[PDB]
Amino acid sequence: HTLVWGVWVNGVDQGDGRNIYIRSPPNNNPVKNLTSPDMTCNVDNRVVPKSVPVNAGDTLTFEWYHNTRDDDIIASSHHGPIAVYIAPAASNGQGNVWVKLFEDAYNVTNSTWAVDRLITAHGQHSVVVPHVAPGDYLFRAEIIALHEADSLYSQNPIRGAQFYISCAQITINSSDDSTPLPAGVPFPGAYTDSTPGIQFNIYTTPATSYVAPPPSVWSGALGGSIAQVGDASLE
Ligand SMILES: O[C@@H]1[C@@H](O)[C@H](O[C@@H]2CO[C@@H](O[C@@H]3CO[C@@H](O)[C@H](O)[C@H]3O)[C@H](O)[C@H]2O)OC[C@H]1O
Ligand SMILES: O[C@@H]1[C@@H](O)[C@H](O[C@@H]2CO[C@H](O)[C@H](O)[C@H]2O)OC[C@H]1O
Ligand SMILES: *[C@@H]1O[C@H](CO)[C@@H](O)[C@H](O)[C@H]1NC(C)=O
Ligand SMILES: O[C@@H]1[C@@H](O)[C@H](O)OC[C@H]1O
Ligand SMILES: [Cu+2]
Repeated sequence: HTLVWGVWVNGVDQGDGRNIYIRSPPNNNPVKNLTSPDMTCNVDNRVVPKSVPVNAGDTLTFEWYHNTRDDDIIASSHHGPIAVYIAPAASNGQGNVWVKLFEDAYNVTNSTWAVDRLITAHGQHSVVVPHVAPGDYLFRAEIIALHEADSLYSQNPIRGAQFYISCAQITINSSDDSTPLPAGVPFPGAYTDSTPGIQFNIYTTPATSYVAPPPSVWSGALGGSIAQVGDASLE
């Protein structure tokens, strides 16, 4: 159970985004139904009044929280991967439009899942804004908690992988457009019951055998990290 409070750009807090530049749902409940329209941007997908201005090459940091800002972030039981997608805003997230900019699942060196490191990062994870056309975009951050992912929701709706999905409205002002955005995947649609990484047993299968769901990260993506960029207790 987790939500996005807001974003930072190049280490500068853009302020509370909830229902303002984030298409915030009403609470921190997970999405579990892989075929629902809630998979696109969570249960309250509507245009909110502001979009955060960035330029290509900027560092865009999402900041998650559990109940209040900069708390325990998300229960430590909720091991799993983190991904970030982008789509043009004119799509409203419909169609084959979501392009993956970032994926982190299990780090063999530190023996930690993305979620574990997200907690340590005080909720913060970043992507570098790609050199796409200037314009309005949706950035879709997705945490997949795997503590009940040994079962399929479609078979047992008490269990299943849990998706914590947040869409931010971002405007890219300056960019050379050196890597035009390609077409992507649909949400819902990309993930199905037989997609790798959706059904998995984290208690008995080594985390080193986990494969995150496709699609793979786009070759135009400029990377990102799970790491604190700013101190919420100061600003
Ligand atoms: O010993 C192992 C068991 O622990 C494992 O059981 C899972 C433990 O986590 C359960 O999910 C909880 C649901 O309620 C949330 O508030 C908690 O944060 C979650 O941890 C899950 O339902 C159990 O299957 O099974 C394998 C054993 O080896
Ligand atoms: O100079 C920046 C401001 O531009 C920034 O304003 C953010 C931008 O993104 C969204 O529109 C949000 O609603 C605004 O508050 O705030 C931080 C400041 O340093
Ligand atoms: C999943 O959502 C789809 C599309 O809205 C819906 O038809 C189906 O009833 C849902 N399944 C469950 C178990 O709620
Ligand atoms: O539903 C509960 C939610 O209110 C809380 O914020 O996180 C734990 C959940 O079980
Ligand atoms: Cu939860």
